[PDB]
Amino acid sequence: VPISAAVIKLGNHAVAVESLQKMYNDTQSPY
Amino acid sequence: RRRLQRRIAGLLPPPARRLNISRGSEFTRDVRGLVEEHAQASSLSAAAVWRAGLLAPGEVAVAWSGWRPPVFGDFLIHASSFNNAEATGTPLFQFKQSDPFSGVDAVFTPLSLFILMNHGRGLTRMANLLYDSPATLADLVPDFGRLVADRRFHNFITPVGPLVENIKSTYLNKITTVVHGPVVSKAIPRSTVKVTVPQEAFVDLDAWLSQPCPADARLYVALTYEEAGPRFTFFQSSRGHCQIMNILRIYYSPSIMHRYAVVQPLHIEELTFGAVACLGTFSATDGWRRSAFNYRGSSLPVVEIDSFYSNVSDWEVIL
Amino acid sequence: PTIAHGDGRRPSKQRTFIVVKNCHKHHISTEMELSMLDLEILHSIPETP
Repeated sequence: VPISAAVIKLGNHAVAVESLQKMYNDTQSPY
Repeated sequence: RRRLQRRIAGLLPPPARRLNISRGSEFTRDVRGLVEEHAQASSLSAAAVWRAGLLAPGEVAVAWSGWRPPVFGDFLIHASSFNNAEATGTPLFQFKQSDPFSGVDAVFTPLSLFILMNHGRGLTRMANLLYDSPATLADLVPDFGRLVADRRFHNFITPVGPLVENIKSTYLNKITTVVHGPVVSKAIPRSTVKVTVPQEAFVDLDAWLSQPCPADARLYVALTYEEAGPRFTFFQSSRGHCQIMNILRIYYSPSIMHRYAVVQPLHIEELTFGAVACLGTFSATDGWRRSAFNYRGSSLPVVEIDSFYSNVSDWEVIL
Repeated sequence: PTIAHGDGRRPSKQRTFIVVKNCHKHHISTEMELSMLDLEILHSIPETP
């Protein structure tokens, strides 16, 4: 099941990063 | 000399006056050729222009008819001096500005021309609704009060006839009015246009009298000078100008001694009791059907002179 | 759509917007002239070079 979020690399850690600004501003509640 | 025969063949045929039709449901080509009057506006193709025949000299003919082409005088006015909710068929009045090089003229419709009279002292409700501030119109004439006071207001305003097209510009509005000819619109569906004049400003002179009926009963404008502020009335009649001055004197017979009683004529120029001008002719049978005119709030009664033929004249003083 | 909440508020129900946009009109025009000496002889037939 593919998932959609950008991923950066930090040494040993490969942390993904996502933004939920779009996921709430379509519902007009403050992020 | 045989080419002259072909020239006289190209020059002979008049419009068809008589046509011995037989039945109505057949719709022969000959009766179509009688009734087909050429158009004025067509799509832009050289074959389409050729069938429309607009390239013919003077009058339209596919490679004279008792019909006249209309002229279209163009004007420029400031956007606040006019309301874009004016009707298409309404007569207009030019006021000549005092600058030598002008460019931008000053046109008054009778609704706007009303508030040059009321401020300084129904119909007036709408005239204050459309043109809200008189101060935006009190300045297009620079010296209104002095010009009323010496009674030379009528020879400064020449009527220009009815309106046709108002391209609603932002600042400098450009209007087109027919000074002369068959009043017909320049639209792609060429719709008919009916000249409107507001009902309270327009008194009939036929039924005011309450066998000879001609076809062309004219429409007269009349500026009158009252001590209660001057008035613009309109007149429909089927009479000659010789008759129109006498019957207008008898119609204005209360107002002349009204002005005589209130204001004594101290100088020699107050004695002019306004003037008249033929605005043109129309059909005496189907004339002056009533209608209604809505702005966003209200509705004044308004007459509709339909299929009007504009023809301005000068001013002949009532006395 | 909206978010549900766990805590207290007076929450909005299902909102639905209807918005309309009217058309404009633009009436562009210009004017050309054509001499009648170039229209009468256009509407004739010559036989001369």
